Amino acid sequence: QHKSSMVYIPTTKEAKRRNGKSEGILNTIEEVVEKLYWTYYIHLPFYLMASFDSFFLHVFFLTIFSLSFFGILK
Amino acid sequence: TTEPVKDHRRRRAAAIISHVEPETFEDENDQQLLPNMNATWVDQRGAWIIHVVIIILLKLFYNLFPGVTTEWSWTLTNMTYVIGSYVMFHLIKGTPFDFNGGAYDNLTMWEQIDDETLYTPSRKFLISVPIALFLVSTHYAHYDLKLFSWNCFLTTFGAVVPKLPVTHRLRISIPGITGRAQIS
Amino acid sequence: YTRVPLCEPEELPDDIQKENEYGTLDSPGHLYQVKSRHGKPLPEPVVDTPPYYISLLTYLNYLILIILGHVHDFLGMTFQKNKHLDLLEHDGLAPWFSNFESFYVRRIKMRIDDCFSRPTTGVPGRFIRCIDRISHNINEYFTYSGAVYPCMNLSSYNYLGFAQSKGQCTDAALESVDKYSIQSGGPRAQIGTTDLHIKAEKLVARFIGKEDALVFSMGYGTNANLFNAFLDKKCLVISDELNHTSIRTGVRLSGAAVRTFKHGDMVGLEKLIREQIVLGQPKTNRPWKKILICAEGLFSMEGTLCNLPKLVELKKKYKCYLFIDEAHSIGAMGPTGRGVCEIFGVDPKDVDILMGTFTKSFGAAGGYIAADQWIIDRLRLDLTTVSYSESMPAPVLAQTISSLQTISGEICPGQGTERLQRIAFNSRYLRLALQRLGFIVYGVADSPVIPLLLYCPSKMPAFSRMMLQRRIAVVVVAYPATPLIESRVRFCMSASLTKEDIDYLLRHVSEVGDKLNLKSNSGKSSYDGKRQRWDIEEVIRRTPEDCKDDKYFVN
Amino acid sequence: VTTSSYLWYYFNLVLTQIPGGQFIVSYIKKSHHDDPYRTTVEIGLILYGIIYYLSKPQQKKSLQAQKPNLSPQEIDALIEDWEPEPLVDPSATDEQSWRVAKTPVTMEMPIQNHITITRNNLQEKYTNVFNLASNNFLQLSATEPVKEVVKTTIKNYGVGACGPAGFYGNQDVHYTLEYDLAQFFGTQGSVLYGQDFCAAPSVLPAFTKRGDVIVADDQVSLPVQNALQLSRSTVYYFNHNDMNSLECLLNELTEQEKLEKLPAIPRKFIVTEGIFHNSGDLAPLPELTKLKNKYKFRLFVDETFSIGVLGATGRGLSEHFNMDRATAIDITVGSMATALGSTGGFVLGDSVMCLHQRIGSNAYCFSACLPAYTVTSVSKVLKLMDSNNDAVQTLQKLSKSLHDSFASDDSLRSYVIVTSSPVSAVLHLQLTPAYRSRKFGYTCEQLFETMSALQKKSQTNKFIEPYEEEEKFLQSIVDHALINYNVLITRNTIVLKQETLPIVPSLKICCNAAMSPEELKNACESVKQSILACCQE
Ligand SMILES: C[C@@H]1CC[C@@]2(OC1)O[C@H]1C[C@H]3[C@@H]4CC=C5C[C@@H](OCCC(CO[C@H]6O[C@H](CO)[C@@H](O[C@H]7O[C@H](CO)[C@@H](O)[C@H](O)[C@H]7O)[C@H](O)[C@H]6O)CO[C@H]6O[C@H](CO)[C@@H](O[C@H]7O[C@H](CO)[C@@H](O)[C@H](O)[C@H]7O)[C@H](O)[C@H]6O)CC[C@]5(C)[C@H]4CC[C@]3(C)[C@H]1[C@@H]2C
Ligand SMILES: CCCCCCCCCCCCCCCCCCCCCCCCCC(=O)N[C@@H](CO)[C@H](O)[C@H](O)CCCCCCCCCCCCCC
Ligand SMILES: CC(C)[C@@H](C)/C=C/[C@@H](C)[C@H]1CC[C@H]2C3=CC=C4C[C@@H](O)CC[C@]4(C)[C@H]3CC[C@]12C
Ligand SMILES: CC(C)[C@@H](C)/C=C/[C@@H](C)[C@H]1CC[C@H]2C3=CC=C4C[C@@H](O)CC[C@]4(C)[C@H]3CC[C@]12C
Ligand SMILES: CC(C)[C@@H](C)/C=C\[C@@H](C)[C@H]1CC[C@H]2C3=CC=C4C[C@@H](O)CC[C@]4(C)[C@H]3CC[C@]12C
Ligand SMILES: *Cc1c(COP(=O)(O)O)cnc(C)c1O
Repeated sequence: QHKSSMVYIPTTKEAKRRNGKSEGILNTIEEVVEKLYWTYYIHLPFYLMASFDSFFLHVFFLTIFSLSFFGILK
Repeated sequence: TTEPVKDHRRRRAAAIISHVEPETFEDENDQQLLPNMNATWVDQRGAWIIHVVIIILLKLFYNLFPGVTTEWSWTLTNMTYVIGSYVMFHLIKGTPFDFNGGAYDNLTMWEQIDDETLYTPSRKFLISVPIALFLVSTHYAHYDLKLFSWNCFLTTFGAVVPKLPVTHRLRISIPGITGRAQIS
Repeated sequence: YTRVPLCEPEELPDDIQKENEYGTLDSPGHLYQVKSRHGKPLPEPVVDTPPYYISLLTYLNYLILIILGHVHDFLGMTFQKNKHLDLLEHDGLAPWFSNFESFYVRRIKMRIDDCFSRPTTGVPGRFIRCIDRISHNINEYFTYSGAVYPCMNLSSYNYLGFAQSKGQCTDAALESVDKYSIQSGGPRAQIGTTDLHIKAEKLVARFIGKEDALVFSMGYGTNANLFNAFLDKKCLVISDELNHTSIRTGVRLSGAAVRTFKHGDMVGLEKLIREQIVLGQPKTNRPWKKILICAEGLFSMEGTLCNLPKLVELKKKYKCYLFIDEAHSIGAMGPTGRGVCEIFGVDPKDVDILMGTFTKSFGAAGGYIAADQWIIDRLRLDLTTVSYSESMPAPVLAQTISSLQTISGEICPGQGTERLQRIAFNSRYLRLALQRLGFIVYGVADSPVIPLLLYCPSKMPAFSRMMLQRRIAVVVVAYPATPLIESRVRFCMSASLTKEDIDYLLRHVSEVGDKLNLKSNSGKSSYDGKRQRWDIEEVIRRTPEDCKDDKYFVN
Repeated sequence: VTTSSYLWYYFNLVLTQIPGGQFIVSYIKKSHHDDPYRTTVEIGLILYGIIYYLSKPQQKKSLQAQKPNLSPQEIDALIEDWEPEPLVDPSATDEQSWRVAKTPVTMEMPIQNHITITRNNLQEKYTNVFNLASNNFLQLSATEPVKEVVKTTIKNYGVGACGPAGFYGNQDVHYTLEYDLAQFFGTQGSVLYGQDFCAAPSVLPAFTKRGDVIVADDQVSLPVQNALQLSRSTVYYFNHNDMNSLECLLNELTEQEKLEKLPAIPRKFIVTEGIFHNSGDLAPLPELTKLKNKYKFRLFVDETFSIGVLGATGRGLSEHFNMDRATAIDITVGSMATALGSTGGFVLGDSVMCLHQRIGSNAYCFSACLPAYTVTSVSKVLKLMDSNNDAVQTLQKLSKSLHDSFASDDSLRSYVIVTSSPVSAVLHLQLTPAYRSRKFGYTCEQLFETMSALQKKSQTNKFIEPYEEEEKFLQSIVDHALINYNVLITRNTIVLKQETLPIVPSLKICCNAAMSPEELKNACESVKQSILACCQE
């Protein structure tokens, strides 16, 4: 009652702990940057579009934020 | 000549102004059998504020340009919304997905909202928004005679006159501009 | 090499392949017994909502996709028209279909098409084996390379775990291929009826509780060809707005007047009936010939029950007939697996016509109808499928005999009870844990179908892709079948999965949800009235012993 | 003109219904008084924003006439006095009880050439009878290699799939059959369906809608009729195998459409079939192909009884006439239980139609997949049939001798006629229009007009006395044949109240490829004697 034929992919935490990662100066940015690299991406409809259209949409969001922000100072 | 055992023949128009004929017993069952999905989302949650949000974003985006004066920024956002509303509500006839038998294939989305019932809350909201937008624009920014005249003649013949109960199920055919409409 | 490869069968000893298909129980403390709901009304369901901005974002995304979608086709078909010869007229013949009628499948479903249909080889047990493909162009054609990797499944319909390749059921089927053959004689009305068909008809009748039964060969065939036998242009049919397609095809063919009512409202129905009786027939104002009420035993999309105690009372004050469909509840619900008529305590003679199928639980394709005596006699001659269609084969029937007996407790002593408590326990355990972690789930606190809601459109394909790598299979739905705001993923439990697999499932779904920001709960879901966000270890340690109690479940 | 007159009542009656109208209009006046143009434009738009908001819901005009002048006392009286009808009428349930008490049941043996039957709830028992009612014509599913493929598939794949065609259900063995059928019949692809009876009603509505035109045969089977009813499109009819009528009908439709000046041309179809289910004669293909090419029509052929009986090998009607299926026929609907030897059904066509069918067909999207052993067994039979073609030659030889024996006779010329074709494997017999009159006194036209009027009036009871007498007489001939001699034959079983097209009771004899010439010759003589003995007296 303890044998099967499936291989278990280890959980995301487990892989790091085995390889020996327990540090934390620029170590608390790799993960914090990745967290910011999902909030912006997911909520916009980026998966359903095409490459050419997504290229224009990414450029559009960059320029709109830039013009809004630099005009704030000036 | 000979006539068929079962006849479902679409009929064109023979006059400039014509009305979609009332449906028969079989058409009534087809429409009533399945609840529609084009007109259901109007009553759902968060389907009223989204019009206020779109107006605000369009005003801010158009105001972002440096050389645009406040008069022409209001006229632009009034142009974009009135044109956009008219295209979505009163232009595309039928249904996008597959409805049984194509019974909903001669009426627009506005007359498809809430089972042709009139004077419902949703119709009260959608007819009260453009009137407020036109009033605030013309009071907030001073206009001359030419611009005030033009924007009025877009607002009226584009967002209010079609939605009136009188113009319901009415099709206008001009021998050159639009083809012979489908009356049945 | 551009085709789907024909996979070879893996080779192993006997014990190993008896654990791939049906896992054994861990401890005797993982069993729960259902109790009846006699004498208690059904409370109104409670629903949860996410914050405003999520709904606002969903509207913005669909508006953007729709605007972009129409623009692509107009520029294409009008200007570059030599790569779209399959959507334009060619030398006097109209095209097979039009652009508008197919604007959704081509333009909003094509990119997510890799998830929807998957080739598989092997028996669908608690581990399902899948072939591997690599996507080319943008899902235009697929290339297959010849490997197999097992995956845990939550999609296949084996509620009681009869889908086995080595056991009593498969022994009985193999013996039949010797005595009978795999060929059907023809229409049941002239030749092709054997004693095996008669025995199953009697066994189905005793099991469910009515007086007599009939047996067909397709669930779609059973319902589609049934309604025209006793309805005409002078009848009225009142049906719910969330019923299955097989029922609807029978009615539109019949031609009776159809009126529908909002789902879950037991008042608006009464206003509809009092109105329709007085008005009468159209254009003539004459009384209706008969009024029929259709409903469903359990709705798959929502996972909520039908208030049978109310419907039985209403069909008695106004003299209306009643029709009930129990496909997802015949063999796996109730205290002893008989259906909605048992869990609510209503007497079986109140309902007029019953229906069901064999695929979902007992493990074979077919269907049955049960009614009173004189009702069956007239329907046996007025029906068209009996005299024109084909008949069902023997091995499908032989298993259905050797499964309706195990659950009933005749051929096997203690396996039916040991297969109706496990599925009850698993559904109790998964539903409480997901509610405690912070997700939003629908249901009636016992339905095996557990839908989880995802609102943003891009979040659905990402969730599905991410977990096949994590080695788990799921299924999703979209706008053409569900409201614009609400999209969901659907879980199907089984009697084979154990406590450990649920733990293994819970860990992976916890991490995925945290990454995608999926836990958006409120105080209405819990019972105390305050939001909750618990740690994973506390959930796994406490939930298994608290899922048996009832007071913790909201509905 | 005097149009300004009515507008005055409106805007005065509007302001008096409004709780305050004099003040608000006065306030708007004084604030924007510079130019009248402005004050006009805003006094209007806001007010109809007010009046429309203050109005009340109004319902559309429906067919049912409203009764708003009824007090609650009446509505309680009307609802109480209502009296419904029974669910199914038990008035005449005993009259048709003989057709269900005569159904033979086989006891613990496969349906083969020699079986054992009992009738009427174990009351009577007959043993070692000669079967002539089976619907299988080749008997290749009973061989050893087919059985071994079945057992292995059962062990390794279980009994049945547990998922719809959409996701988990389609599997590797399924796709193998689709590739195999397409290669064998020379088509680009194919699609499998759960049941043959639900094939035509599920594919025809997919490609047909309102505004189309369909030209169908004078008499077709029931499933074709159901497909036409669900299509929701104009449907014409032309005489049974009359090319002049088909040409005249197609010429008229084309000329009318050209004169109409319509922007987009609609979809047109031609619906017929191969070996007819009720008549059992053959349809001419070359005329249909030449007519569809000149007049721009699509062709739809529903062959079920000719898949494995026609042609030098068994590829269907296309092989028999020496043509190709890629260009002759657009849509083909077939079945597997009649000849191949297992349940199911398939559709043949090019790639575009199959792709649209995977998503737009109700019976495929919303139903489960076929079991594994059915698919593997058929694939084995296809491989055996392609390897050798001896069974088809023998079946063709017996069918020709059977029809020749009953149609070259002379003493049955005044009682029965043969309405079949020499290539058909089933022989149908009816009664001459003169003999039927002498004992029952009615014709086909009188039956069709009576039933059509009965259906239109929507009466609750449908019962025809002379039609029942003919059915009882035919069943008497079948019973006599079986009691004295060990021969079992069947009669064409129909449900009259579901038919729209004219039809008459008949009697049919089947055949297959595992009999012998000596046995079939003696069965022919015994049936001949049975028909005479009952009729002559
Ligand atoms: C700032 C700059 C500038 C401005 C700008 O941005 C950039 O602004 C940008 C914003 C853009 C608009 C955004 C959104 C729309 C609405 C859309 O709505 C489609 C509505 C679809 C459904 O509608 C029909 O629905 C039914 C089915 O057809 C009809 O009735 C049935 O009745 C019975 C039902 O059973 C049966 O009899 C039949 O089924 C039938 O009769 C009903 O009458 C009719 O309404 C139709 O769409 C198709 O219509 C054509 C025909 O199918 C397509 O093919 C033809 O298109 C051209 C035609 O001349 C030529 O190329 C060729 O002839 C040929 O290819 C065409 O490709 C395509 O549009 C049409 C395009 C438009 C205006 C865009 C244009 C481009 C912009 C102006 C951009 C622009 C660039
Ligand atoms: C002189 C000329 C000057 C040119 C100036 C240029 C002006 C640009 C005008 C752009 C107009 C674009 C309008 C596109 C609308 C086309 C929609 C056709 C789709 C047909 C589908 C029929 C049924 C599906 C309906 C449905 O389910 N809809 C829903 C989605 O599922 C529905 O989409 C969502 O709930 C959101 C509703 C938001 C409502 C806000 C409308 C405000 C106006 C927006 C215009 C934007 C203009 C951008 C430049
Ligand atoms: C430049 C365009 C936008 C102008 C000319 C459009 C005006 C249209 C919409 C107006 C002008 C006259 C109006 C009109 C004329 C006559 C009648 C007949 C009457 O029994 C009901 C109202 C009805 C049907 C209305 C409908 C709307 C019409 C046709
Ligand atoms: C900006 C445009 C759209 C404005 C001016 C036009 C509106 C139309 C619809 C209005 C203006 C005058 C109205 C009008 C004039 C006169 C009459 C005759 C009266 O016995 C009944 C109402 C009736 C028939 C209405 C119908 C609707 C009309 C024609
Ligand atoms: C008055 C001018 C400035 C116009 C442009 C302003 C507002 C419009 C929308 C208003 C003003 C008067 C209104 C009006 C006048 C008279 C009638 C006839 C009545 O039987 C139905 C309503 C109807 C058809 C409405 C329709 C909407 C109208 C025409
Ligand atoms: C599953 C479904 C069917 C499908 O019947 P099958 O025999 O599985 O093809 C019929 N009825 C209901 C209610 C269903 O959910």
